[PDB]
Amino acid sequence: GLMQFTLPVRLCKEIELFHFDIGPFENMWPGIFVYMVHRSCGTSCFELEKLCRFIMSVKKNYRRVPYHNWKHAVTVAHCMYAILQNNHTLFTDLERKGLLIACLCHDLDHRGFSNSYLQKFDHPLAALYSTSTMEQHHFSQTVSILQLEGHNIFSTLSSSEYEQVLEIIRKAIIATDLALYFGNRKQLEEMYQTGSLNLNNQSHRDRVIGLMMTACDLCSVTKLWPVTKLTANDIYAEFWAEGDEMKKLGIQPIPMMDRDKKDEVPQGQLGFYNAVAIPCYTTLTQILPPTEPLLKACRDNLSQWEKVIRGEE
Ligand SMILES: O=C1NCCc2c1[nH]c1c(Cl)ccc(Cl)c21
Ligand SMILES: [Mg+2]
Ligand SMILES: [Zn+2]
Repeated sequence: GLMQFTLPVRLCKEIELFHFDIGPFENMWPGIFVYMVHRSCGTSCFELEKLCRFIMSVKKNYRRVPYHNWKHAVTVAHCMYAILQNNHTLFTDLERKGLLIACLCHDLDHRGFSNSYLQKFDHPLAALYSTSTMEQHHFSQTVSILQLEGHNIFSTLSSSEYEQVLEIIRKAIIATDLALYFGNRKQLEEMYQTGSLNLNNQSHRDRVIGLMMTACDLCSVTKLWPVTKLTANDIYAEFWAEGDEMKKLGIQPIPMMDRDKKDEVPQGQLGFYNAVAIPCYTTLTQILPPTEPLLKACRDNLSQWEKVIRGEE
């Protein structure tokens, strides 16, 4: 009850900032996560014994892949924490509870491969879930871990609050399917500009929480350049492995994913920043003005990728 988590002074200050890096000490990540829940939600939101049992089961079900790993899970949860803290009054108790947990669980049991590689491989998961293949699996894994004895962190909620929170988590996890992001952002763009966007409209909330999930999921492009550059390495290690496996299926991969065409990465990064990241953080800042530091940092990093192409580094 009276057991606060505290952080060292540097972490205590820096964790409030969008561009915080959770650092290389794995064993500190669970406490960083609990710290964020206790300040986003309250020291009352979860039975600490259950939360901790939940966190360690979630951690175990992330695999040892270069990018889609436990560190990504906590990095994306930290970004959602920063958005929630900078937008205190815009979200319900249930939404704050649900979204931090959604972020932690959003890539559960990721194998390092796209929905697209699953479909071409003819993976069992692609027969069970025709679209948002991995994202329907990640939600499935979340529910499975919630149903382990001692793991139902939501136990104290009413029957209908419970159904509300699991529906907040399903929509939020599904929304991390980047194929759904494009339409979701275009719809949010029109709604903001025609002035129809209404946060009391549940279907409008859903859209806005989806964009937040995309913004947190991509938050690697909003870090200080040295963090962004080294995380890009990790994402490309997965992309190249997947490119290799495409070749093994007798399919030339897009040059982005082909490890023989590493020279083309920077232009690929430019495209991704221009087509995905900048529009994502632009639309998010229009709707949630205090999220502007994410846009600014993303623009700084776009500028850094332009220097990479030019050969200035
Ligand atoms: O720079 C990146 N950081 C993490 C996220 C990310 C980055 N580059 C990407 C490309 Cl080219 C495609 C799809 C994603 Cl999710 C990408
Ligand atoms: Mg994912
Ligand atoms: Zn992710």
